[PDB]
Amino acid sequence: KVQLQQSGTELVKPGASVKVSCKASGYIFTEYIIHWVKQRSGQGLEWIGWLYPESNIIKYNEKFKDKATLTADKSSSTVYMELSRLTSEDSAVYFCTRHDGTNFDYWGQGTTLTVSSAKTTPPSVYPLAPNSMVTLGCLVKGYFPEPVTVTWNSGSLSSGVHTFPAVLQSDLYTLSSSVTVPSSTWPSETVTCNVAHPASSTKVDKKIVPR
Amino acid sequence: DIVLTQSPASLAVSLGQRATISCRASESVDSYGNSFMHWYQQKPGQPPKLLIYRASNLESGIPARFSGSGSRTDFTLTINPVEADDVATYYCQQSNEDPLTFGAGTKLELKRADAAPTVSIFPPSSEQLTSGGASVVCFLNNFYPKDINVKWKIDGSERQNGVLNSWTDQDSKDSTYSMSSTLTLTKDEYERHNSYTCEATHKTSTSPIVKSFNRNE
Amino acid sequence: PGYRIYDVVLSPSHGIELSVGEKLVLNCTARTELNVGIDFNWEYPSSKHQHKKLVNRDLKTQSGSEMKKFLSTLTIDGVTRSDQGLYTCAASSGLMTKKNSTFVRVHEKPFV
Ligand SMILES: *[C@@H]1O[C@H](CO)[C@@H](O[C@@H]2O[C@H](CO)[C@@H](O)[C@H](O)[C@H]2NC(C)=O)[C@H](O)[C@H]1NC(C)=O
Ligand SMILES: *[C@@H]1O[C@H](CO)[C@@H](O)[C@H](O)[C@H]1NC(C)=O
Ligand SMILES: [Ca+2]
Ligand SMILES: [Ca+2]
Ligand SMILES: [Ca+2]
Ligand SMILES: [Ca+2]
Ligand SMILES: [Ca+2]
Ligand SMILES: [Ca+2]
Repeated sequence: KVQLQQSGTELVKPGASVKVSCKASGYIFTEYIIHWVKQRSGQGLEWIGWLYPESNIIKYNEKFKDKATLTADKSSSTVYMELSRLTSEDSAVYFCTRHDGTNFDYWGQGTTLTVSSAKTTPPSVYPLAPNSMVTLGCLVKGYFPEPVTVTWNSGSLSSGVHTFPAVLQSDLYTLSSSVTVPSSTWPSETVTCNVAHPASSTKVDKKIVPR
Repeated sequence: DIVLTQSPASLAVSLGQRATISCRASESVDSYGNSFMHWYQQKPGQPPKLLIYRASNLESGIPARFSGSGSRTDFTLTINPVEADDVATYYCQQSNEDPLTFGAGTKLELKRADAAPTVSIFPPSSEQLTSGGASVVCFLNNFYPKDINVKWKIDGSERQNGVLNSWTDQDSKDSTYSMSSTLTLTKDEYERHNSYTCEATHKTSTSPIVKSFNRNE
Repeated sequence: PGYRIYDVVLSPSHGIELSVGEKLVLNCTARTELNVGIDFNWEYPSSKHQHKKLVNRDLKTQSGSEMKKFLSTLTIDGVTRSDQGLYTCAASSGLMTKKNSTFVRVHEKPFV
């Protein structure tokens, strides 16, 4: 099977550079042109350039001529993309993809680049207290980087949950999660949000208590 | 340098009906008797997936529900009938000329019956206030269609600054949307006011859905 | 009777010279008598490609006087060095096969 395997998520400071890799396997590496494609926040595609490994011919989108540098290592079947002088405008998913002479036929899984000045910061977690149904909440504020995991009652409470996408505000992320439950069950039974933040190795529990 | 204009940006289709997506190119994408126009599908977390190459050739494994046509500068992807697995973003792409270029994308969502938001409002926790911040949270849950307006009022006065909104994509199970709205103030400011109001304007009602609290209870 | 293949002709027929990333589009025309059916079969140098994606899927025919033409096209969008070589188009009627060839060169420079 043909596979393209991309390097993992990168968190890089503004002004610095990053070098992202695409490892090819399952085919003769030198024979196929490899292209790079940029996507910001799951919508829109922008072509960056291609590299032909056999003789290392490279072609750039003029928009990326000063920003991207493409190289290859034949011995390890890897194509590299370097991105320099980074700013938040460069934060995106970067895909590598193989072209076969007809179309892009295999794609890497994407590499997330996040350009940020922030250091690892655990979230502050706040309980959100106020029909036959009552909505409760959990505010998860001021963390870096993504992601966090939010469960209710150690995952025992799954239905009627809406966990919202994070918004970046002043270098740090904030999200909320709502649960809607029968009013007969709260506050007479305990409702707790559990918030995990892998980067900081933290996990906190917050019990929703009546004001 | 070829610009692809794809429309509509978003499309809400009912299960079993037809969807038509258009791509207009700023100049011909034809040469040598071929049209170098391609169609892709992309779902969240995944790379794009080829549906149609050179305007009208169906990729192996793609159902014949998917159909492409056009030439020169005007192209159409038809999907007929729409299965629920078609919920995705669709892209046109030209390879007639460098740089390779894509259309902006068309997001395909499903139609359902209109549904008013369920709105809930929350005061700052005593723990947040203890640090020195004050966030006020409003949830606007399970609504259709997508278009909604959220307004904050503090003591009867519209507030615009310090507001952050977060929107969900369409829920795959019930075809509704959801949204949060958070207003962040200082503790000093929060303590200066009594009445707090989140207000939702939606297609379903002529009157806004208003949720409110008094800081003094 | 009307079962003869008159000729099989490639266009361009010679002197095709490409750079890496450029398009190759080759026309193959079989001129025949009125009653003939034609199946086309291409040979090409590169083992990168399925025949299905390179060769046209639509029917390309023409009738006029007491003759028919059958057109087959081979397209590679973005050639590489392994696409340099001999391209052969064979046209078969069941009774007979006629073929024609051309050499395609791929230079190692990016396409303009
Ligand atoms: C291969 O054959 C076709 C003709 O069948 C040529 O492609 C186009 O032909 C249509 C009409 O059939 C015209 O409208 C286009 O303008 C032609 N394309 C152009 C501008 O090249 C094709 O050119 C042929 N290739 C060669 C070199 O003979
Ligand atoms: C092959 O093409 C050449 C040049 O077009 C032509 O003279 C010749 O008749 C063709 N041969 C066949 C077998 O049709
Ligand atoms: Ca410059
Ligand atoms: Ca292929
Ligand atoms: Ca141009
Ligand atoms: Ca005869
Ligand atoms: Ca020469
Ligand atoms: Ca090109």
